Amino acid sequence: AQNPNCNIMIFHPTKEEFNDFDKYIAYMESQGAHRAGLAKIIPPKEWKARETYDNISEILIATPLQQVASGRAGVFTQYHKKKKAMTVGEYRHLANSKKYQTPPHQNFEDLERKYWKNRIYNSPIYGADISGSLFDENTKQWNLGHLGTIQDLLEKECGVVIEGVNTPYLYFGMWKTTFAWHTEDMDLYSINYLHLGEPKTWYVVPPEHGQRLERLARELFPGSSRGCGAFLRHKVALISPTVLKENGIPFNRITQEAGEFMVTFPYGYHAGFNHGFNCAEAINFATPRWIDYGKMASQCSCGEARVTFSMDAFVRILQPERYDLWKRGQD
Ligand SMILES: O=C(O)CNC(=O)C(=O)O
Ligand SMILES: [Mg+2]
Ligand code: NI
Ligand SMILES: [Zn+2]
Repeated sequence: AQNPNCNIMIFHPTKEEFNDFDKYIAYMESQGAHRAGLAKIIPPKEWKARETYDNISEILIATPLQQVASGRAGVFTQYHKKKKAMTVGEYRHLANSKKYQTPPHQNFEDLERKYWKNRIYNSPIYGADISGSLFDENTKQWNLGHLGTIQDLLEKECGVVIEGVNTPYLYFGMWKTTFAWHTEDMDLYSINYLHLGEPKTWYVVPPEHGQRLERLARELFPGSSRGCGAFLRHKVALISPTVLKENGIPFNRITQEAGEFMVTFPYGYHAGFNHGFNCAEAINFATPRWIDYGKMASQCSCGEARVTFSMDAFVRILQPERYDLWKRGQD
């Protein structure tokens, strides 16, 4: 069995190997990359996402989100307070202000220490989940707006045509902006490109051990667990690496830098934080190997998770017994 310790793997495809996206994901899996839940892909030196980032300041962040924490430094939840609209140029100036900017630090490990010590005492503002793309239309390789759609994959594998669309999302971050522990909708893959700015640190639990994270989460967030049998779908709970280690939960960590891709694999729980002002683009995708994960994915039906239009068909076709309850939670 390849990668039996479930380490995060880093790949350096050549320009020739960068042509065929599906083939390269399958290659990474042949080497055991999925066992980690997360892989890094460094693009060939010949490749670029677009020519420059000099003309992005007028993008609008319609609903910036202030991420307010509750709990203790290593075990906390966050809620999202809506703020007034602002442009990316305005948000960049805010991220660089004395109130929000990255503190002085020695290296990524010192900044990680400072994150976990101090995150709860601040409320950073995240420009998340903005439909759109920063890839040039002429970029033909690993262009996250030109991937094969999940609806087409389900049709190819299973024979059933379904409604829905699959487009990318932009994320504008600042110091301490946080992504809570989660797997993707329907335990899909995700791919994330860091277009510009400061790094993003990731934590991930191997898919084979995801239920160990779920059991810890139920212990640590006992009111939330009574409320919903899949409350990590709410995307609000944080648990630090120190707490994971104290509780014996297998995990790994890695820092993504500008110009690098990350892929999350089906049922790979992940969480993390941004180092300073940055912009990322991400999208969900599927392969043949996903179908069995989609059929077994948990679902939130309490009403909290609320998701896109396109998840309806995935539940309806892959999980017909669960459909009626899940749809009630959507309505
Ligand atoms: O970058 C973020 O805030 C969160 N991203 C992801 O969870 C992802 O790409 O799967
Ligand atoms: Mg602009
Ligand atoms: Ni994700
Ligand atoms: Zn729920």
